[PDB]
Amino acid sequence: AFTVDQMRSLMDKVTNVRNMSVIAHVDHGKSTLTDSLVQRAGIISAGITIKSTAISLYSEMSDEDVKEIKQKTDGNSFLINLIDSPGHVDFSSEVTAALRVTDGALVVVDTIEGVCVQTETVLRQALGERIKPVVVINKVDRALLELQVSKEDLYQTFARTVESVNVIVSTYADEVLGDVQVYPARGTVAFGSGLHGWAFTIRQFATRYAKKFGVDKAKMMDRLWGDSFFNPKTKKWTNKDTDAEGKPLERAFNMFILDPIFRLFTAIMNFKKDEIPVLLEKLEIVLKGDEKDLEGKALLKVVMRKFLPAADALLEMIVLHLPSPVTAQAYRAEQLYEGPADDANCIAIKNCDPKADLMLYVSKMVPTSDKGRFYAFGRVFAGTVKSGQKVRIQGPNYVPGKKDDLFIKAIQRVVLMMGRFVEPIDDCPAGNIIGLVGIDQFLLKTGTLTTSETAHNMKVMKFSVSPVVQVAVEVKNANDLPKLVEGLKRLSKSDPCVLTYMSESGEHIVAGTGELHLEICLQDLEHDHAGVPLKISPPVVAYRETVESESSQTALSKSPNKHNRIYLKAEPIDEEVSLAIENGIINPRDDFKARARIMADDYGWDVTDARKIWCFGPDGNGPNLVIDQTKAVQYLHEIKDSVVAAFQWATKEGPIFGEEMRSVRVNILDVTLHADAIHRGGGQIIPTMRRATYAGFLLADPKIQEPVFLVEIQCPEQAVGGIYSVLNKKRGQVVSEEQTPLFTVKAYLPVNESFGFTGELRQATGGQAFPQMVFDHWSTLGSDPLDPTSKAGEIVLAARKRHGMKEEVPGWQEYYDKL
Ligand SMILES: CO[C@H]1[C@@H](O)[C@H](O)[C@H](OC[C@@]23C[C@@H]4[C@H](C)CC[C@H]4[C@@]4(C=O)C[C@@H]2CC(C(C)C)[C@@]34C(=O)O)O[C@@H]1C
Ligand SMILES: Nc1nc2c(ncn2[C@@H]2O[C@H](COP(=O)(O)OP(=O)(O)O)[C@@H](O)[C@H]2O)c(=O)[nH]1
Ligand SMILES: [Mg+2]
Repeated sequence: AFTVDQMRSLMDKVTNVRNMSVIAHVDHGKSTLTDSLVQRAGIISAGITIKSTAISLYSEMSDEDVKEIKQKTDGNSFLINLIDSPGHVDFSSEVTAALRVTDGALVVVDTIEGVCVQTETVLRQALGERIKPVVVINKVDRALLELQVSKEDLYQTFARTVESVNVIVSTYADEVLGDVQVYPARGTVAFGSGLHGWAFTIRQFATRYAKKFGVDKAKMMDRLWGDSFFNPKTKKWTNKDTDAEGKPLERAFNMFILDPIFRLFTAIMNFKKDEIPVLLEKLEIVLKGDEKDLEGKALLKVVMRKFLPAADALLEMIVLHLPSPVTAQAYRAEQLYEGPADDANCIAIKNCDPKADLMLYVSKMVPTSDKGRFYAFGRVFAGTVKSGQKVRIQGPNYVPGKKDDLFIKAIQRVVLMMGRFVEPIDDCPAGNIIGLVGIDQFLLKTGTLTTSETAHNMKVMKFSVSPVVQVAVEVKNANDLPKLVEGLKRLSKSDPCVLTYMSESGEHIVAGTGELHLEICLQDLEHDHAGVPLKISPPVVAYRETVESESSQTALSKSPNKHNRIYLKAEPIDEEVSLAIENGIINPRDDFKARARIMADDYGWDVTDARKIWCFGPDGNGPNLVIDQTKAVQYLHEIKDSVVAAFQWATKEGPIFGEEMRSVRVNILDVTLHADAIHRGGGQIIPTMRRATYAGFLLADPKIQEPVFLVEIQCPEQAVGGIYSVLNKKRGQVVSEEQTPLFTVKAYLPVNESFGFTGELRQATGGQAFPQMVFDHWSTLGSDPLDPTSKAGEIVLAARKRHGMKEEVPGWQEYYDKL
């Protein structure tokens, strides 16, 4: 319990300050460990409440300990800011913001589960902020009580967990920081049980056995970990796990640190009442009062807390190893600062100079009980902030030249953020964490306060600006459609970054910048904008139905009358030609002569075939054609309209599963009609032509084509590797890798492989890659559309079931009428 004066005095010696947080996978004990720290060293002031965002700890080290600190120290008192970090670990920017205001981290790892993805994710983000890590292998009690594990097994488990961790560190830590790996012998690894309240470092044991083995602890802690053995027979320390005779030697870690602990557990839990007093006496543990009566776990919990208080182990690593702001801001300055590295503000950050202009980073806005008011939480990197001080509030889009996001206003009050409470203070110098009241309106989320007109903004969060996340929206009650269509308009108008359009398959699509953005949009659309139950789902992907080769044999079909017959074959239309039709070089209404000259001279077509195209389809202009190759059919001219109409019908609804055809050419080889027009009416010939077309189609090695996106991704070099990793998992294909900004990888990504892509990409690039996608072209899947188990077939079977059609695709024989 300190007074505002004591706190302010503590905050002057930033050399003795430690800004850090606890990194842990859910359930690994992050909470009970901080409760332990708070109960042991928490600080409290000697009716407005807030959400606990940070806690202050106080610690004193012995004069000898302080000498061991490899960094500028002023006295034996230390102020530790334990900063709260979100629990969402998706490489989110909320987490990055929280870490940004810290310099060191206490990483919690489970004895049994070891390092899990969640752990790797926050640690990776932390390393990206040049944060120094220190580890605590937690839940050790489980291995002793539940699993009955042996000393060497426990050792091995510890060593493997430490290795897993230093793999992540060696991979993502900036080489400029040197070796930021963790070493038990150097005291950067603690072992214990946050629930039982005990933990230790090799250092503490070295201190305990140094003055006992007649050796300095520097020598002792190297010997208390890894391959160091003490042969009681020779009384010597060696690095060989066997003696001269070759007999097995027990590792020093097991023999001097684990065994005493193992013996305490075994004796106390088995009620060996004549073995416990001696063991406790030897370890110099003293039970007082009612404690002398405890037994079992109760006695154990109490004995271990006295023998190795947890908080003590943790505070030791924090003070001795985690960097102070002075130490850290020296190598973190440039990243933190967007401006010039030679800039006056950057230098003030490197020096953690309290007399320079203000450079205060706003980490986030915290909820208070002061009727809808949010206090700004952050860290003073340069200068000192004062109550009633005129400062310059610069949002995420501010630039020294423009007046965007700029907001000059006085800071109403500077408060200490102590748990759920606040404490008004007059000022706060560089190196400290602090809360600002009165910044609510001008800043929401991150920002940057300065007292210099030149001041550049501190590292801002990079956010997506492309509608890469999209879903299909539909009313649960058909009659509501009008409100939905209206709601989308209202939604679009209110949000610049939101996009809505109708898909090729007839679904309303709503797309957002990121998953979160899209979620707000859908919530607002459903609740306000449209105000009606909406149904959300992955947009249906549209496909095309084409042929890979000519009909293996003439297609023959007759009319209902059985009097008329059409003979035809289908063949592929070249992509360049389909494209030419789709894009305007070859047009439905152009003069057939000039068009045929182009198709023949420039595209390899036979000019007679070209001069004889009867129509394009579907809709009279699609990339499918009917060419007349008949020789002496008498009443040909009279059935033309029926044939054309049937084609518009056939190309609009393919026989594979009802999708439109594309790149399909149909050659009419011959037609036999009835002499009297009354048996050659459209009602007779339209079905014939459609039936024959479907047959020629199916006889031409049918295939479906899928939509393919052109995806453009901006990101930093070291992250590019994740891009290729994801793409390869999604039938992707790289197109171009260009560039002294970032990189930009361009690739083709099948549309049916893009649902959730944005998520898997941030996950594979540590949230550093930013996707952009636009429809590019159609691609023919080589697999059999009629084989329910091939890639194409699965897609066809899913669409058929979804539409209530029979599963089996009718084969060509179903449309062929034998002579
Ligand atoms: C500017 O934003 C763009 C990009 O997001 C992208 O080009 C997107 O693509 C939409 C699709 C466009 C394709 C062409 C019209 C023909 C095939 C169409 C698609 C159907 O599967 C592929 C993509 C993704 C779609 C379905 C799944 C919605 C498309 C559609 O509109 O149905 O369109 C919007 C407007
Ligand atoms: N056996 C054991 N359980 C623990 C230990 N520390 C925490 N737990 C338990 O693990 C669960 C999650 O703990 P908590 O501190 O909330 O973890 P967090 O959510 O990651 O912060 C709770 O049921 C705890 O009682 C420990 O050292 N040993
Ligand atoms: Mg917790």
